[PDB]
Amino acid sequence: GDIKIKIVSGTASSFQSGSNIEKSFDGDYSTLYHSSWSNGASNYFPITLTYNFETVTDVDYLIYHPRNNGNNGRFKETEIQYSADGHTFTKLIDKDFQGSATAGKVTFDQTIQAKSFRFIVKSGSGDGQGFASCAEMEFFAK
Ligand SMILES: OC[C@H]1O[C@@H](O)[C@H](O)[C@@H](O)[C@H]1O
Ligand SMILES: [Ca+2]
Repeated sequence: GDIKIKIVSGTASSFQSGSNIEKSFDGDYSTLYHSSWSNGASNYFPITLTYNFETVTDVDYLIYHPRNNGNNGRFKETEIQYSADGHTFTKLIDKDFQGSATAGKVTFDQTIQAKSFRFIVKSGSGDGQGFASCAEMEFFAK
């Protein structure tokens, strides 16, 4: 009986053309958001991803779906934040997705009323210093 919240827009501080953030909320687990392939800068990380709902919405957990094919951009250390208004963000948790190739769920112990969620990706798997990529990001209310 859980409701999947509709993501209507988003932003990414780094993306490769054709793999911008909306590719992580198109309902397709094969299509990826992916950070820029030019990953040589010293200040390439962190990479900040923001997901926006239409209105402030109750949220009880989220699921990050990494790419299942290829090792570029599976999230490692992240800071997860939320915003009640879409502008001001509050830290929720530091979550290590561990470069896992499988979905990672984060469950809150209090419902969050959020207009937006934000991921500050401090590290991610892959070639060189790594990347950030996401097949789908999903938010749910019980
Ligand atoms: O250079 C980065 C790119 O590397 C490719 O091998 C891969 O197919 C892309 O998804 C992207 O990760
Ligand atoms: Ca997708």
